[PDB]
Amino acid sequence: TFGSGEADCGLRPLFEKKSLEDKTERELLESYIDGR
Amino acid sequence: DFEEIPEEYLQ
Amino acid sequence: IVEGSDAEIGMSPWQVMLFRKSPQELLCGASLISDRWVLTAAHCLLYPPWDKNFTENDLLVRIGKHSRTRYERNIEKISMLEKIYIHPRYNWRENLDRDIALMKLKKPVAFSDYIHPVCLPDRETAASLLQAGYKGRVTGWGNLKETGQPSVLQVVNLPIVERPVCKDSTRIRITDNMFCAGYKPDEGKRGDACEGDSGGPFVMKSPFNNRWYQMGIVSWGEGCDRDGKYGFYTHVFRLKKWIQKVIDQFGE
Ligand code: NA
Repeated sequence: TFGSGEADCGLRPLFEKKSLEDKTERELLESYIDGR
Repeated sequence: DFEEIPEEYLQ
Repeated sequence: IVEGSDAEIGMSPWQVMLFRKSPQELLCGASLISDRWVLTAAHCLLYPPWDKNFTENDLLVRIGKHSRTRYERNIEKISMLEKIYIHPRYNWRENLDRDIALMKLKKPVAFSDYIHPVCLPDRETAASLLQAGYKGRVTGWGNLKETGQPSVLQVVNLPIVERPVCKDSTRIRITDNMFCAGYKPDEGKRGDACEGDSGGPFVMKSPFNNRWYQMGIVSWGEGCDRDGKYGFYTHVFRLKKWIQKVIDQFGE
């Protein structure tokens, strides 16, 4: 809704909430000069 | 091409 | 989406489909930001050059889809709109600057594993992820070629391009409320959004707090996946105060 979303926003049920990754998200993080 | 949707969504 | 692939079930829970009543056809995509608000591109509702001016009574919002043409009984929800808000300075005369509109639903939606909202970016996240070369993802049930419609939601990941390049690719006046993404003819990688994708989300995943933020909206482009051209998106953060203002002025 506003700043930084809603509260539990951005955390997809079938992925972040289960620590599962979708096939191409690695691509993204890798382009922010790598993440983690 | 789209499949019908339940009449209660048009009214 | 051209040169994009099928999405995964529950990959873009915030993707909305704007569906028209008669004729029953897809119009644009949109994102879910709270249980009552959908965010789309103003030219999906008002585009006077083509006498487009839709009103509440003419649209349905289908949340939870994967499939484009199938009523996914027990999985998607279809809401009706209560109010539509177009940016008071949307410019449909010149370059589709401030191409953003907010729709309030009749009743709130219930989230599930297929329906969940996206976050709207904050100055810091905007600052750190909108750099040239960082990739964002776009989704939609739009066309697959410029001139070939998909059964499932497609996904493509595109890089942000440098404003100078965005500007030296077109004859239109690019403003601060726009940004473009796409591979250079040179980078032997394709992809882009296309007709039918307008109004959808361009999102990035913060490497900092593992959340998805919607940075842009599909606004326009000249063709679909043309070499030497890129796609332009509305600059959500840059228009965020507008967002807040109509939300707290008219609801949540
Ligand atoms: Na291109």
